Amino acid sequence: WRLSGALCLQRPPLITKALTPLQEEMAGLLQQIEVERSLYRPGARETEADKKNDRTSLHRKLDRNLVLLVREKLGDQDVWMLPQVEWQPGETLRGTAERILATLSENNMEAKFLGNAPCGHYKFKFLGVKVFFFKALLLTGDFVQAGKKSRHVWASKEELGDYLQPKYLAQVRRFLL
Amino acid sequence: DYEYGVLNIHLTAYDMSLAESYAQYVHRLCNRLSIKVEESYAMPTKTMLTTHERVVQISGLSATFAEIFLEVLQSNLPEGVRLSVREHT
Amino acid sequence: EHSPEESERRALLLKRWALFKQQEHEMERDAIRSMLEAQQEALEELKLESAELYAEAIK
RNA sequence: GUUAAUGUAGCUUAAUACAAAGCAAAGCACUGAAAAUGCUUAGAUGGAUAUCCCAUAAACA
Repeated sequence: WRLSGALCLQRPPLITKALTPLQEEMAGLLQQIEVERSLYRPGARETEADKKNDRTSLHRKLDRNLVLLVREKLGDQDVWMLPQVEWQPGETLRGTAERILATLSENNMEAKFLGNAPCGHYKFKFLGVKVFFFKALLLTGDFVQAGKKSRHVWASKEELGDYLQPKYLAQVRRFLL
Repeated sequence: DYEYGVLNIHLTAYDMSLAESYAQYVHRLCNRLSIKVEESYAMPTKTMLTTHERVVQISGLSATFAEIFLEVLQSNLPEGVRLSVREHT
Repeated sequence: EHSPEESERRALLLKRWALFKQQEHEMERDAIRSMLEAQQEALEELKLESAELYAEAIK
């Protein structure tokens, strides 16, 4: 049996939802009373304005979350996949998960694996093979080599259905937001 | 066998009431999720003006639960409050 | 300082904002349940093919 | 398509009678936290008999 491991990367939404104007003016009012009753170069807000097409770049969106989605090539197959890598039973999922972070993406992204339990598993047959979908949370992401030869795309779920048709790959939404 | 540790969130804001309002608000959001909060400790003034930091104790997280929780927390962040995640001693 | 009319206008929508959050949390809580159930569903899927691999995963 | 799930609101075989109920959950106020307490917020028969059923989602496929 051929073992293939993959990682369902999660990108945090850097920017919070904007408060309503009444909240801002109300914030000003509570700010003023707080003082009375008190007890004892930055990055661009949105870096997508210039690009408009850089799906490869990690910063495809900043207001909302994103999920890495990397075109993958196998010996006998070439399909659009979630970040995937070849792994061995000796390595645990987190160790395989860590390898995906550096092998496929070769970037200084900041990731922590808090939960070893995997979130997704789907089997594709033509030879028996299966895909492991790991889960992790990113505090921040520093993606080097934005314009890679690969077709990696950062989309949480909007493009997941578009690029991943079969239920073995279109059901990744089940554990995604 | 490993489980998410108990991680304190230090809510640092210049204004005490704003931190308290968020501390009450964020904790109430934790109530929606049933997140256990053992204590909410207060740090001393950050003497140099001064700033006020409030701990929101968080115990118990899950792989899917953790990812959504941080996203909700970010959106909840009202204004000029800096979030923080640190493992408890 | 807000006017009394402003407070009344805000009071009406604050109920909607509370309602909007309350509806979201119900969906959010159910969404986590589906995700958690899906995560359990993912746990079962590989167990059939090979339980030994989970031995590393469960750690 | 074969097997099989699964369809009053998070939960309940509460209910089809005189109410679509009870419980869980929710905003704000009250400042150690929690809980309590006051004042407030949103809801279902996705569906039938008097088992199939279409939808949904799985192993077969």
